[PDB]
Amino acid sequence: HIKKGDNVKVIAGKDKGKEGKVIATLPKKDRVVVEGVNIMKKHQKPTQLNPESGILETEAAIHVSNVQLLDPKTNEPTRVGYKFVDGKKVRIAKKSGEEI
Amino acid sequence: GKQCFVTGRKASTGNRRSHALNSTKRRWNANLQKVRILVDGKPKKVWVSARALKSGKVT
Amino acid sequence: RDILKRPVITEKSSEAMAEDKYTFDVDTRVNKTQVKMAVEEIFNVKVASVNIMNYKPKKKRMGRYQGYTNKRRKAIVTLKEGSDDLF
Amino acid sequence: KEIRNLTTSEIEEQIKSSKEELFNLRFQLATGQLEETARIRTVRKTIARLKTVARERE
RNA sequence: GAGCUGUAAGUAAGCUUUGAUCCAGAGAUUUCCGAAUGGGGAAACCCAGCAUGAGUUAUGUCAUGUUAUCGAUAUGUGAAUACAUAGCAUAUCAGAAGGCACACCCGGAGAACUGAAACAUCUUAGUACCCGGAGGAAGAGAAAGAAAAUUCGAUUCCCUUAGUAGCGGCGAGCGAAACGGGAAGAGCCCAAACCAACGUUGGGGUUGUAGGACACUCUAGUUACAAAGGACGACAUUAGACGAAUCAUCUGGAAAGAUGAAUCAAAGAAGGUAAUAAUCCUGUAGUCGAAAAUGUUGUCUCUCUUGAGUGGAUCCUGAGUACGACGGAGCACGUGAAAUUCCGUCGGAAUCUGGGAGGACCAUCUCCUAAGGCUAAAUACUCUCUAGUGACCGAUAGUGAACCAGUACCGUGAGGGAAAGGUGAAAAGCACCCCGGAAGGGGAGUGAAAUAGAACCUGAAACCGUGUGCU
RNA sequence: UGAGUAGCGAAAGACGGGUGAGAAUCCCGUCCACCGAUUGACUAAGGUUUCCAGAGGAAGGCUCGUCCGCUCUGGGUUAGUCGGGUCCUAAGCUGAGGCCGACAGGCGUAGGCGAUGGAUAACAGGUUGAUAUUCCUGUACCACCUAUAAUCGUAUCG
Repeated sequence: HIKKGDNVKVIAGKDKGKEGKVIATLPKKDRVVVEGVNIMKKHQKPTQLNPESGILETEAAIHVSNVQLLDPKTNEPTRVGYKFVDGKKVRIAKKSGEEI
Repeated sequence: GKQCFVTGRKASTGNRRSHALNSTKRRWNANLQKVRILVDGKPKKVWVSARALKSGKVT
Repeated sequence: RDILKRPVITEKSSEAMAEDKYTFDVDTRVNKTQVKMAVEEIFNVKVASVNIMNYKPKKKRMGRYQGYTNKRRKAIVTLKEGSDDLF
Repeated sequence: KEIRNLTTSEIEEQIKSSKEELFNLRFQLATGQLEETARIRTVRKTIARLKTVARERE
């Protein structure tokens, strides 16, 4: 379950392949925001005095079913698990016992 | 309605058939009578049926 | 105690009332004797008289859903001494 | 939570909160002197938190 | 276990790894109206009496509790009637009321249109509406029974008998039971004689293979009926947690498709993801989980508590009752040759050699003991709650209602009653330039697509136009 | 379709100057005409924000509209004496106890309620974009309360 702050890799979409870091999250709607992917060029500030000096381009939310969590050793996307080795739960990798 | 103090004698209901067997609801009341009976507390005017009144009653 | 809710700062409550005539907006189930006591305990003044009037709810937003605003109760205190009821 | 004090102190606190931080912070939201408007909810909740504790003692 | 202040965008101002928001159990608070109950009233309002308390020199003004009617039970108890039988005065009690599931279930009162090809008997129908009383079920229930064999053994429900026996302007039509095969399986307490005591109380005693009192001798708990109040261990609901296995390349705006290689399966149900996925995400098979509350059911406690044969010398075994006469209702049964059950009215029995029944009635023979009461399971239904299914609907359909609908509105009132879904994968919802007072356009941009521009998918016919080849 | 057809709901307007993208219709001025036991001034029922100021011109207005009883954003009603309640009752409604009745309920005694009537203390001026016997200025008058009083005290209130 992708949390804000970690490194991911796109699995599907126009930017298949690229890798970034998660800067936001819409958990009620399952949307993460990845730096670099899904750039939308927008017409902003019809009247509002910024002043309008062009076009502000930002990211766009993507569905959390399109990113995967890379393995800290082989540089490979994978799934996750919960070993429960600490009194608190712990997230571990799948293609290896190492952690995230 | 009126009802007998000692026993619940009450009005019934039925037909009043004619010789050509036509029907019409009527009522059959009870023979109640105002009498004063000697209830331990007081003698108070109550209704008692004229059949209850036979075979003795404190009047 | 605190029966008052909020002062009223509008035209006709700004100058010709400015002098010894302060408008307050109070609770809808109090009499005028109670306001003559709450104003003296909160501000430490001497009150000459109090008048009161009630307003009826209005129709609010014609567009979309329709509805009524609240009913309010407007009081007016006159000071025989002192000043500074609102700043 | 701010109700760690003894019984008399608790009785004073409620008057202190409601007679200063609620009445005064609403003669400014009306005339237009108040900013940092989130102070109102905090005062309102504190009084609720106080009474709830007083009552439990009964 | 990392974001958050709902729908609902904005805008500020802030809380949070020192455990927010969120989900479950237990508490606290809970203005006013309403059975509404201090008195009144055009519900959501007005006016008060007593008891303390806050407050000013003082009254006016606030706060908190309390004060309806009927019923019971103590109390004082002071009409006429001298003692005294009303009435009155004060106290006590999670005492009663009022809603709601227009579904099912007992009882009281009770139609008509219709059918007979008219109609009066009859039928529809003991149906609808109205009223009262309950319960989660209700009613029924432990033989004064059913029968005709060498007998059965309390009620209810379903099959079958049987559209049979009957009934009837013997017309239209109505319409059984026993037996037999099965579901389920509980049977027991009072009155009376008699024994003491001061009309009442405790013991005794409960019935057809005749029982008991009387007389001599002597010998298990079923708190759902039966007498009933409490502590008492593990299952189950009320939030959750782990949970197997995939890569590459074409055509695309986008792969889950096509083409090649592999892999899990007590898991190939299903829904989503930029197009059609067992292996991307929530899940499923299977295992694990409870502070606190509530339900079911167990082993100890507990509390109750004596069981059987012989003797009729003798007294007991439900009275204005059973039954009869007249008038009605109900039994499948329209008064008939009408037994068996109930109501109104007036007459009125016997006591074990007694009394009732076996379709008028009388003798013989069989069966059974009325006039007191209780009682679980098999059965009926759904306002609801959790989990699911369908050769059921897909916006004129399906609930009146997928769209803030019992509403907009229509009526003095009871009452009636609509219409209205879809941009895109993602708002990326058209910066700037020009004509115009604006609305609306023409470019330029966003996007895979603007003839997808919020009067947003597709966009038929009626109908309204513009141009044109033959006439 | 009928079809650019019937109708546009009794009545006298003319001109000048402004405003404006736009004027027979909006604002100001002069003249003319109409009502005047009323088309004038007050109030009851009823309606329920229609009242006022600055903005607006898609819809509504039987035409147009720069305007409005229409749309948006802010305003407006003040009581010891006025009208009702803390006073009194007609007629009617209700009704503890009580009488009658298959249920449901019907009647009604005391005593409540209830005006359209009976009682009961104020007037003239000033002012605002919108309130005035209500706000301010001047002069009153009524019930209640504590203080002190000439005079008391078998007076005194019932």
